[PDB]
Amino acid sequence: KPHRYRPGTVALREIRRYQKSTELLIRKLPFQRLVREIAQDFKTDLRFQSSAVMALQEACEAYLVGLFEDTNLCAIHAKRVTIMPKDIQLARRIRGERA
Amino acid sequence: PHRYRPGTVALREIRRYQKSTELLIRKLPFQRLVREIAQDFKTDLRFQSSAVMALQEACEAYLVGLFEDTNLCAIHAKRVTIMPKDIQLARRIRGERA
Amino acid sequence: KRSRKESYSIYVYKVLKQVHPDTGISSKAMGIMNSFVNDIFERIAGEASRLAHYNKRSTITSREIQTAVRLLLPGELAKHAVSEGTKAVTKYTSAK
Amino acid sequence: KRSRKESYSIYVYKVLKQVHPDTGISSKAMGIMNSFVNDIFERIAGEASRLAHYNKRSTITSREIQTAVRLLLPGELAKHAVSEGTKAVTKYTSAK
Amino acid sequence: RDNIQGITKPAIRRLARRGGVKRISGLIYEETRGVLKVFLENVIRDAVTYTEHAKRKTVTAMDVVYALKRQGRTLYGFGG
Amino acid sequence: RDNIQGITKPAIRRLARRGGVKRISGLIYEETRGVLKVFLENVIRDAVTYTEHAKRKTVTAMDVVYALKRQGRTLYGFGG
Amino acid sequence: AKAKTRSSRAGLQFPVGRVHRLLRKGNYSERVGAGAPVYLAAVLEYLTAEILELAGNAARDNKKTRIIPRHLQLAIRNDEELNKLLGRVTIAQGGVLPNIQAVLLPK
Amino acid sequence: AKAKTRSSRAGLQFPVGRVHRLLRKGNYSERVGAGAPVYLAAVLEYLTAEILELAGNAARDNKKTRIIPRHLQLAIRNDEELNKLLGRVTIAQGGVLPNIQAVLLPKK
Ligand SMILES: [Cl-]
Ligand SMILES: [Cl-]
Repeated sequence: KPHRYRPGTVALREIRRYQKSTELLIRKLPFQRLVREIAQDFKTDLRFQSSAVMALQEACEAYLVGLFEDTNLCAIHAKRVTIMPKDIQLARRIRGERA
Repeated sequence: PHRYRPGTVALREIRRYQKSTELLIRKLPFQRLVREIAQDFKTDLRFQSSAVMALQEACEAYLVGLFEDTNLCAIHAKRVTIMPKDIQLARRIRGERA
Repeated sequence: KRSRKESYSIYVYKVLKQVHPDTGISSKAMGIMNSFVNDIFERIAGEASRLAHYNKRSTITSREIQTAVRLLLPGELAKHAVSEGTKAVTKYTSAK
Repeated sequence: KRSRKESYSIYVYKVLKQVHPDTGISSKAMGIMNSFVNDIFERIAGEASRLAHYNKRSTITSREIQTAVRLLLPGELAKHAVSEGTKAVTKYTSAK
Repeated sequence: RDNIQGITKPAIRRLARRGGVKRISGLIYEETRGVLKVFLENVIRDAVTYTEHAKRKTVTAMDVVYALKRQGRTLYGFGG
Repeated sequence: RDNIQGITKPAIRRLARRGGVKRISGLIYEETRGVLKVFLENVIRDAVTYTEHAKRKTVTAMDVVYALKRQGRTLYGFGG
Repeated sequence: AKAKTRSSRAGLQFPVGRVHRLLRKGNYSERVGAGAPVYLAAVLEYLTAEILELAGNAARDNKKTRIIPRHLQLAIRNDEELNKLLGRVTIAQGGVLPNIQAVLLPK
Repeated sequence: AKAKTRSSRAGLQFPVGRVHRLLRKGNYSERVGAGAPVYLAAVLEYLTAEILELAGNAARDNKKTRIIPRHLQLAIRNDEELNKLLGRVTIAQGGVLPNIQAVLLPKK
């Protein structure tokens, strides 16, 4: 046979990898393009200090990761291992981000 | 011999108390508890009657809200009873403990 | 001859009789309205204060108070609040 | 040349060399230390101010900074900060 | 030296009832009393500190308010 | 264009990983892109207000910092 | 000297004087514009009206003419925005909106 | 004629002068006592060391001379009290504490 790891093993290696590192996990430009998009909804022909974009990317990722953390606990709370919309939803409801 | 089934008087009591606004903790026990806890931080302290009730308002508000968050955590785990672990989840997510 | 504690209770009562001339208000509820005023006072005075500081300004103008309101208040409440704001200021600079 | 942005980075260096004489600090982290100072400045000044106002004092004394620190900082951290703060005050007063 | 136990099973139930809970583990009431303790402790600490800084031997409703506000647990109708 | 889809399935995965998630439902990627959108939306607004009040056409690292601090979400390392 | 309140030049109930004084005394800035305490007393009025409107309506349905706390609560939690605004705000004698999660109902 | 810097009179490395100015120009109050800035520069210095201590370590542990943000993150998040103090603070290029939830780990 050709060698193969078992569903959840590579995931765990990938957890160890990304909990060890600090580097931003979203692709810089795609994120930038997203930022300038969501900026057009408030004023046109805006500009952004290179540093203001990063300050957002660091602010976004940091945020999501901590949500996933609170999410992953609401999955585990329902005797699961798989995060699903209703888990995020519970996080945010309890966090008081939605109603 | 009028008896109702485990959970039907609950559903009533819910509707009664969700509708009213009176404080649900007996007030003396409460008042004492405060002084007990004030001792810890300074001896021979005195309390404005209104300061106490302000704390009773805050507390009964705190708990009731927890219970609303607890209760969802319960339902989230396909249950209908709230258990310490429910609260524990709520507070952890709220940011009240690690 | 006691303290001399100022409330907002008499501006609540006026406005109340502009919007529900037949209806009243319990002291408890006036309490609540009073707190409410102070709370949104501080939040806007505050957010104005920063606005000023961040741009190196010594002066809080209407302009700060506006941007503050824009930041602090939701979509619809903010639109209307800006307007009664901008309305009231003009009516003032005209009046005399 | 260019306008003059102040910082805390020189006072962080000095304290770093007092604490770990064999250790450097990356720009990015020196930023993070700056932010930190600034954050905990505004927080102690803020609560200090609130304390003064609440009690009708026009003067923020060491007594306010102390109580500010007791409210903001957790138990152990507070004790020490109260201690390192009192110490500094006494040694300044006695110098003249 | 144990008033915590004054916060009666049937009272904690009344709070849970207003909070929309239908069914309650026994293990709950203690955990609850527990949380309430931390919450009162937390607030009164900051309260009394307001009291102490104002050289008063009486804690005032405003002490309790300035505190609830600090804790982000802001309260209306006691002098806000 | 539609740049939200530039937040690749792998990217949202890498983020769940650093958050300590082993297994991910398919439905998550669009919920996530969902929430990210609302985050960047609420934050950029308050930033641009700070940009606008300052009568600039360029959003400064501080604008975003002032914004994040406002929203509950303080950031160290971009100033302030 | 002619008697006329500033409030009554802006056409407000909410005291433009008191506000301007509260702004200077509160240590918000060194200098306060003449337009701020107007613009602020304007905005304070408007929110006082929105709340008192909605609440007044809540006091009818309860068959009552005097507003109690509970009306304010009912008023605020029922309005999406006011709720967004007073998220982290406890209202003494407010109580909670009636609400029972579906699954906890019997068939 | 000879002007000793207040920071020296307190034996503080943090500038008690610049703290006094920042306060008066902060709009915190009308009047600042003269002990206040001392007391504050003191408390500031102190928490600056308290972090630079534990971080300074985190750097050695990784066999690194210069402290990077992540050392700070490790320092702050692992010490219980500092973590409570920076509860709502996000640390650039800080990453998270290594933590995998027990039930997820494989079955040996
Ligand atoms: Cl003005
Ligand atoms: Cl002093």
